[PDB]
Amino acid sequence: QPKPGFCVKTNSSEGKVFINICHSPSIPPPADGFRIPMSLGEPHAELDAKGQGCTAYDVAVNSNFYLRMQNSDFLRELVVTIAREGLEDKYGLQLNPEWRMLKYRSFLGSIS
Amino acid sequence: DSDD
Repeated sequence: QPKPGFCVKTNSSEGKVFINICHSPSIPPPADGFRIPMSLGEPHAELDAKGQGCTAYDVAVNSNFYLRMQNSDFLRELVVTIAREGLEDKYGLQLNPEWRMLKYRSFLGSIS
Repeated sequence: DSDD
């Protein structure tokens, strides 16, 4: 299991999609055509704040790396686009890119 | 935001 990171919220042109961006030491880091080592989790149904279900995906990058990038708005944005295209390159989905990072929430509970 |  990987530890909670932040929670990106975006639609999918069919539904609400949260990308639970988590982290774990097991995953290799990349720094110190650019790609980033990250798992691409399996979909799980979670309920939004309203009370209607939606699809969350648990994506995990190198943990030690991650605490470095959670301070850089730039790195931040760079990882989220990538992962979104991982969920697209594996499930189609055609996620919306007008995504928001939740201020409060860091997950939609179900790490694995 | 609606969810937060």
